[PDB]
Amino acid sequence: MTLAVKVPLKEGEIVRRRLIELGALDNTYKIKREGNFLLIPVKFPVKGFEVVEAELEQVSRRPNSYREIVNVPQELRRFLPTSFDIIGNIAIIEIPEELKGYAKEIGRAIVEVHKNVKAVYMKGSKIEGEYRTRELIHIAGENITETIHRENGIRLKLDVAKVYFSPRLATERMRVFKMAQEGEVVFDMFAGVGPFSILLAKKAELVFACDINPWAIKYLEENIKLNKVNNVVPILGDSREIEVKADRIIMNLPKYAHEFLEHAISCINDGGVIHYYGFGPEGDPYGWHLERIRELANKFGVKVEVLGKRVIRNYAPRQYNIAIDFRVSF
Repeated sequence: MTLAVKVPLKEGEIVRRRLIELGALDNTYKIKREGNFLLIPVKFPVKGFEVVEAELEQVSRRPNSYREIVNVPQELRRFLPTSFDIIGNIAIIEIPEELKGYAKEIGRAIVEVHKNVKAVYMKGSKIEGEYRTRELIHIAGENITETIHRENGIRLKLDVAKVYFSPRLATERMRVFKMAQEGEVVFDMFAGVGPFSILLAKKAELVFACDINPWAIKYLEENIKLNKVNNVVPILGDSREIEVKADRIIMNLPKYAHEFLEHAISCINDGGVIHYYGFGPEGDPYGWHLERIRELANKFGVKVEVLGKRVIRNYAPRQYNIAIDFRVSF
């Protein structure tokens, strides 16, 4: 039972509006009915109404996140990773080694509270011999790795096992699409399945989309088809050995982009702007990258100036992922 107010039926909304004004109305229970009078739930007694205790049907908040798992309560804290990526209808979650034990019930939970997901995997390594390689251990749902993710008005066929992809960057992608001007020549140095490249293809005369992985190439071609784009050319190989010219460059490989800056500088016209993605230490994430980039400005004999320095997302530990947008003019 909870608190309520027995107000006649035709007098309902008046009271309701009145209580909304007082700040008494309680969203936690559904209004109950008696033939002559309703019973409006209140979070406290009020001066001008007939307060009654009543057994009221609580309204069930549909669960946000997965608080529906069952496992050891000690690990409940350790075990509930707070973020997981969901691309298309596939969900990928990083489970600690403390709770691999209950992985299946984790997956069973996710697919239950997210209608849209159909399968759930978990990131884990296989050990080849010397090197250790990654793989997605299936924990719940259908036995499918292929999904068509929806991002920015564009659909991306993807094998979430073969080609790498981060949906969190979606926002970031639009941010540069807005900075881009039409008629531009765009060079996606590291294109993936062209989440950047197609979006950008909506506003560019020509665009080259390159990647080292052939699965991302196959899927990029598939997306060129699926999204009705024709100003995109897929390119398999080391981006550095690709001598073309570009009005915009997109270096979305933060781990190593600092290597490719040299060739980035090499492929730019007077107008050209370069978006360069990198990793930086706490308290000076831009410092080194700006040091290197200014030096390169001297080397190649061009003048660079910076339009913006940002953090697209932080690495899980103390590391931060940066995005510099600098325009080069000779």
